Amino acid sequence: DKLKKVLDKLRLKRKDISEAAETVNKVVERLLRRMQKRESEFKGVEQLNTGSYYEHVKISAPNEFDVMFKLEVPRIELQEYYETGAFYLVKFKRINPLSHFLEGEVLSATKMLSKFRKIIKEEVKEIKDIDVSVEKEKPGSPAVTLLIRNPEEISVDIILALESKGSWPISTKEGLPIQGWLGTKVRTNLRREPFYLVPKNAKDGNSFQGETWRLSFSHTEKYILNNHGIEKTCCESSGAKCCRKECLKLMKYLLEQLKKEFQELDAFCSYHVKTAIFHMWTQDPQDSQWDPRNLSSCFDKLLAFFLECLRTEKLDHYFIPKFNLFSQELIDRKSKEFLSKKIEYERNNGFPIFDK
Amino acid sequence: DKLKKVLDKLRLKRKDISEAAETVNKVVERLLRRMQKRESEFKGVEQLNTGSYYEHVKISAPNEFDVMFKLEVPRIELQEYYETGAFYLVKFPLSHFVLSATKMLSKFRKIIKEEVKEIKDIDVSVEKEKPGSPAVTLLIRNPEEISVDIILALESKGSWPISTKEGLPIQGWLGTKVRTNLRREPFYLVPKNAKDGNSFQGETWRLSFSHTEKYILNNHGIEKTCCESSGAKCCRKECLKLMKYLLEQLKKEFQELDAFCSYHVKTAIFHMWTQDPQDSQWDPRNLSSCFDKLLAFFLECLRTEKLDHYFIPKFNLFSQELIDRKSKEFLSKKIEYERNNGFPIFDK
DNA sequence: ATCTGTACATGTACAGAT
DNA sequence: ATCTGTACATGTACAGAT
DNA sequence: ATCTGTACATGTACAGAT
DNA sequence: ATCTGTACATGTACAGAT
Ligand SMILES: Nc1ncnc2c1ncn2[C@@H]1O[C@H](COP(=O)(O)OP(=O)(O)OP(=O)(O)O)[C@@H](O)[C@H]1O
Ligand SMILES: Nc1ncnc2c1ncn2[C@@H]1O[C@H](COP(=O)(O)OP(=O)(O)OP(=O)(O)O)[C@@H](O)[C@H]1O
Ligand SMILES: [Mn+2]
Ligand SMILES: [Mn+2]
Ligand SMILES: [Mn+2]
Ligand SMILES: [Mn+2]
Ligand SMILES: [Zn+2]
Ligand SMILES: [Zn+2]
Repeated sequence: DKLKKVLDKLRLKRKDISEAAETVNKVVERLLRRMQKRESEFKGVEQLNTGSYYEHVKISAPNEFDVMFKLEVPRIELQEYYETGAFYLVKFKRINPLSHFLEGEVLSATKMLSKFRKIIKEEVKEIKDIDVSVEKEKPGSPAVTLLIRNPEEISVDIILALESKGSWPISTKEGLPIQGWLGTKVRTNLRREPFYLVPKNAKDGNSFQGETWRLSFSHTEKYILNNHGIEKTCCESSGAKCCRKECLKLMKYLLEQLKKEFQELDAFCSYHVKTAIFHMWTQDPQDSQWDPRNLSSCFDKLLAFFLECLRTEKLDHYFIPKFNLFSQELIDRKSKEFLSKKIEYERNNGFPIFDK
Repeated sequence: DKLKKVLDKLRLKRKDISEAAETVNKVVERLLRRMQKRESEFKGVEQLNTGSYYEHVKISAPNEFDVMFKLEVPRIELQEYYETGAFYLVKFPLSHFVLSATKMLSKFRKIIKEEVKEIKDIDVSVEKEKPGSPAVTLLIRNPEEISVDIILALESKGSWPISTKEGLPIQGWLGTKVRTNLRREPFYLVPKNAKDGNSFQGETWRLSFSHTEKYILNNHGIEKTCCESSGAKCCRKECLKLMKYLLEQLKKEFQELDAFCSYHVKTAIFHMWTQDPQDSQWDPRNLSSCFDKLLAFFLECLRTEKLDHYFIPKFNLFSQELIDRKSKEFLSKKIEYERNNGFPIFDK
């Protein structure tokens, strides 16, 4: 009940969806068209809509959209970066529009993102009917973020991605453990889909900085979010409703509200909660462990699980098991203890941050 | 217990499967080769394996195989023939054939018979034509008898015909998403060439959904993991095997049952699977109850003379027009007898 | 004349609105 | 409950190119 | 336009364990 | 008797090479 009313506050309004999507699609369509001009290295690039808005778990307002501009790259050869499992160098053994980004067979990610960025910036400059500008580059982002003032503020991340149709890198062999939940045929079919590489684009001063790419499974996450049940009819017009997505929304909202107040939580991001709930859905595969009538305890058990991840410094990437998103290397112990105490506080005082 | 030991004798043998498949594959591949590489009206025909063997519900022996040679055709007007639902005339390479099914099947048939004449490493002949069958049937012996149906099919990529709009009622079982996607696949047309002497029979085709039925057979649970290595086994397929066996044994013994076929059993269990969607209603521990409710369902179909095509709901496979009342009363008696006496026919 | 990248045309699951 | 906008998968038309 | 290579589904067969 | 784990077998989707 208390959580039904939060979900009501979190629910997007069709009026807002409608106006936000009309502008967002106008801009994206025009950027996609510019990428296909004859002399553009990005000709043939294709659009893939991803992220919470297209998974139907975007909360509060429709003000942040994510879209991949993906470019098929055949004859690709990968070299894992330092056994990290998620980061790779991308080699061409064959010698191509991607000429100008090569560095002796090694494909520079920052060179290709820069040219991509400049093209977008020019196309945005020629837009005169909507108030849209290109956000200052953020280190660690693979995105070119548009800031739209459809009066209200809207963010669109244009994510540059390489598309490889070969089999997935062996670092994922043990990843995606959906056999007991969505099953082996789903897993086999999912792993026949392409995998994606986006720029790491850190400026950490480490070797190979501007040539490191990072695996992306947004496409696979979108499928899972929209086909999330062990029963084929879960949340369908002739099936039973589950509360899997509602739990994701509540958890997203807890992290959003806290991050809004506390800059101690800057290392945390919504993908951490998304990852945590993929493990909980794997742990509790049956749709009856996500009955809408048990939203309270379903939310509670996800918090307990997240808390255990924080305290034990262990949140395995769902697709790359050997990659710990909560290792010391990425997030301070003190950053994790701070969030634990804040989560424990909300959990045991009626979630006062939901009332803000 | 009794039903387990029957399923054990119905189970195909891994060696028998290997020897028959490599010979069937030899013949089918050579036939397929001739239809395009040699420039004929069917250049571009593609192979689709169908039916009980490829659905893994073949019983007793790997002695019968069904293959579609499907051919893509665009802008084919589907005029439904006098509300039958399943039968259509086809209008607008294939210049030499209204697209007459009889004229196109006969050339198809002629090509296969020439190729079979040129096969010298396998004992294989072409069965004499059966009016009413869309198949070119091959008889192989190595030395075991194997029969292969080569089914000519037209492939259309448009919306399914309107007579199917209420068909395939899987929404509460496999769901709306599975259904929407299945109906995005092509649909197929195969020859009807009866000798009933009725009106437009020569130029008619019949809808085929063997591709959809294969998917269902192999994606038959309400849970995505049913019958997978990390899910629970159900007994849906074993019930189909048991009802197929009961009919096959009854048909061998009674000529009165010549108008029944295994596709009747297949259709009835599709309705049962829809009536009883939950995998737990097909637990292996309830094999007996499950088989019995299928029997009772099949008997109610006979009693009401009503067995709708799973994809074409206005097409009654049990209409008087197709099976006499007495044939259905006869079958009701034989099934009721086997049922009420522990199935003596299963022990022979 | 035919070919074909682009974009319209069709259908419906999802979920907000009433 | 029904009505209804967006997203998206796949079929098809055709201005402009060959 | 054709065909092999790959991965893992669907099966059968059976020893050891329960 | 069933369950489990390994071996053995064929069928099928599709990437990539020719
Ligand atoms: N650190 C990351 N590692 C891997 N994939 C990520 C990461 N951050 C984001 N992604 C991918 O990019 C998508 C979009 O990122 P974003 O941060 O917008 O979150 P979201 O899932 O869309 O949710 P929200 O924007 O509502 O907070 C994610 O859904 C995920 O697929
Ligand atoms: N009357 C029919 N109407 C529609 N489709 C049919 C009909 N008869 C057969 N088929 C299709 O053709 C396939 C081959 O039919 P066939 O008679 O060989 O039986 P089967 O299902 O393969 O089983 P079995 O041969 O083991 O008895 C069927 O599985 C079905 O898809
Ligand atoms: Mn987002
Ligand atoms: Mn984003
Ligand atoms: Mn058959
Ligand atoms: Mn047959
Ligand atoms: Zn659900
Ligand atoms: Zn099953």
